[PDB]
Amino acid sequence: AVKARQLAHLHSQLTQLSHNLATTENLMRMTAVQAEAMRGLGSWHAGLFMAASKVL
Amino acid sequence: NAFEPAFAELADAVADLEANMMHFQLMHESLARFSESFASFLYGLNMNAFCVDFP
Repeated sequence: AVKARQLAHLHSQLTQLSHNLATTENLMRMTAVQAEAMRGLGSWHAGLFMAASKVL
Repeated sequence: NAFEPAFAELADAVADLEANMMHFQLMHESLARFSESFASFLYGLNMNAFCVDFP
């Protein structure tokens, strides 16, 4: 009973650990790429409006 | 009486003129639509810049 609960905790930990690490690594790398994409995107549009201001 | 084939040549020339003029009319209309889209585009762009000119 005692160790059954110990390993129940351990199995839950490790199971959800694998899940969380998958979530973590994959989506983090993905979002980092997404972040730099959005960075360059917004910067380009910012400069677009800058040139519009100079056009005025 | 004297310019029968000459007038036939004129008919051919005016036919070519009609072709070129139709292409001019069409292409000018195409460019008109083009220019109008880009004009309204940049117009509204200026309007946004004219209203909220950034620092």
